Amino acid sequence: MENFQKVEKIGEGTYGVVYKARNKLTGEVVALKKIRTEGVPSTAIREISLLKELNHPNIVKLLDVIHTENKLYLVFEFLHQDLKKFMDASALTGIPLPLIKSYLFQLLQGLAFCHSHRVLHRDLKPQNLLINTEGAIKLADFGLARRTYTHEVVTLWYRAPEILLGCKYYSTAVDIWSLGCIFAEMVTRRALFPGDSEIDQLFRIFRTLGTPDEVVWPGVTSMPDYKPSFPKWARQDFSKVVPPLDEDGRSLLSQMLHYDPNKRISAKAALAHPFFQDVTKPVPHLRL
Ligand SMILES: Cc1ccccc1C(=O)c1sc(Nc2ccc(S(N)(=O)=O)cc2)nc1N
Repeated sequence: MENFQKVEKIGEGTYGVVYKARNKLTGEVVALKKIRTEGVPSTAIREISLLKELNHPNIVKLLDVIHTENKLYLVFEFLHQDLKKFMDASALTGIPLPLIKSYLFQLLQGLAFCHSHRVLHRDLKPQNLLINTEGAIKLADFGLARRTYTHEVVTLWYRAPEILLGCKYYSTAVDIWSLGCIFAEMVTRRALFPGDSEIDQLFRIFRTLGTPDEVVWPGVTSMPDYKPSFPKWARQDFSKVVPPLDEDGRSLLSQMLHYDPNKRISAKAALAHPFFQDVTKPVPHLRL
């Protein structure tokens, strides 16, 4: 961008590269996502427009969308750290439960909002959850229905089982699943389902929650990628999953990880779960 002074590369997003940049005129500091191109979509244009109007305290603000010279630029409000870095920085001591609870609660408010506006994120993971010094956490890098590019590896750790099983239409339930996996990770300081391939991801989920069947997930054996040959693992005692999370937290997590997308708790209902009876908004200790 001629109007932007790149300060540094933040990373390789999911479609292109992300830079911390300064509006050479206004002096505003922003995150700039640069994408690709041989025609560009139109169905996406509508998706981008809605995302731009989708303003909420727990959703990173999309400031501008600039399509020029076969490149697409998305300008977002800048936040100083992502949750992946914060979790790594807190791995020795662990993120205090009140902060874990505050973050989960804020992310559920963000999801309740996008979901009520029929917007799905589709790819929640620690790297796309951004935090600030004021204790806020926000959803970033929403994925469209429509890895950066070459030499990359997509993280499958937070993928819902119905996606892995070939479901063609995602429901808002896929975001609840990803967030449940993130909640578990903040608590235990270890990824819940660290698969290195789609089948390894699926089988790690099965080994922990039990291989799904028609009793717990009606219709699962008729799904596109389901095979009768899948191994049959018994569900593991849940208390072994996220120690030492309290029963309120474990109850909420179990509801966020129900196999059946229709049984999985909604963001709205999760906000009313007993786990949040004592929620507060603590200040995180951020080293920037
Ligand atoms: C466009 C995009 C793609 C993927 C993920 C997020 C975004 C995004 O909107 C970002 S990224 C960021 N800053 C930041 C600062 C520091 C760190 S870090 N590793 O923790 O040093 C990470 C992110 N701010 C915004 N708005």
